[PDB]
Amino acid sequence: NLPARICRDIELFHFDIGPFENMWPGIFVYMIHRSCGTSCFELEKLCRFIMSVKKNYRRVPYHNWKHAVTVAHCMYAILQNNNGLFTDLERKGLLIACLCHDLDHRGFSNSYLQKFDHPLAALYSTSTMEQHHFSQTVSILQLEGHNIFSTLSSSEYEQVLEIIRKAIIATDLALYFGNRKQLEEMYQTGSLNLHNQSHRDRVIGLMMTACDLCSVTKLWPVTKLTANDIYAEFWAEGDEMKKLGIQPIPMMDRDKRDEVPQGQLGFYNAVAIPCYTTLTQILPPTEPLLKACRDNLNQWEKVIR
Ligand SMILES: c1ccc2nc(COc3ccc(-c4n[nH]cc4Cc4ccncc4)cc3)ccc2c1
Ligand SMILES: [Mg+2]
Ligand SMILES: [Zn+2]
Repeated sequence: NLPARICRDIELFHFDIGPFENMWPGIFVYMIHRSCGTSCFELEKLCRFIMSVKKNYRRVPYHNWKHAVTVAHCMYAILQNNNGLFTDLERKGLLIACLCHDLDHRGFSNSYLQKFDHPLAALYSTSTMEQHHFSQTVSILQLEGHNIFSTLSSSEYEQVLEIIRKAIIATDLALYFGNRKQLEEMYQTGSLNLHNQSHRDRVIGLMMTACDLCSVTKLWPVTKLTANDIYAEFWAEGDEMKKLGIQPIPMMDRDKRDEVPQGQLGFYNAVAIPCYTTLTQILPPTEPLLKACRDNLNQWEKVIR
């Protein structure tokens, strides 16, 4: 059972899930239990599913099992603080989508897989890794005793898999820019309609971005340490690009590491702040993410001064 400190701190948007890997499953079960019900999934089936998901994440610096549960936690905190908006089925789906959203990631971007001519990029031309993450999700569900959705009707089953599919695809950051532009225009014209399925999908997609980027909404020590793991992957990819004979973008070039703070400024300005600003306009109870994001922007500006 969860320690008292976790029971309290887990409700904070800026909760960090800690270094004890064996606690992460119970943290996820607790979150799912509170967001749906303890008669939401069969406990034994769910545990088996969780452990098989864990096993198909890799030991990479950032796109690992810890990131998966951290992203699920952000989604938990958004849903907990926006009660009455999402159906039981959406909440179930979104927490599972978050847990599964980087399955079998290698620590390389879609663009690297494309330049490499990796077989996955011939199979899935766009949002390559994200299509694979969803394929892995389904393959795990199809294992004997791993169908956590077995009590649902076939219709509800197809529905939840489509919720998961759209939510995982949406974590392809290339899609965020267009989605967020559409959502901002909808907000300002007063045309956003949460009862319209296409708008609803967009909002869920932004939520997925916000959860995926959530390292920038933690307290500064967490944010700064998490950035080390992110760059360990980016620089490894940059090395690989150099080995293909291709000059990497500065973000992936370890030789431009002194430009990290400027690079962070750029990301906060073009990606993170607009993401949480738009999210807060649609779901005002998510304001603490935006606030923590602004505080971290200020820290990066302080690093530069
Ligand atoms: C030279 C040197 C350093 C540079 N640094 C940047 C900053 O890039 C960032 C900043 C934050 C994040 C981030 N933090 N938490 C989640 C994410 C998003 C992310 C993570 C993993 N894979 C894909 C997306 C990603 C990239 C930009 C340009 C640069 C140029
Ligand atoms: Mg991903
Ligand atoms: Zn992710």
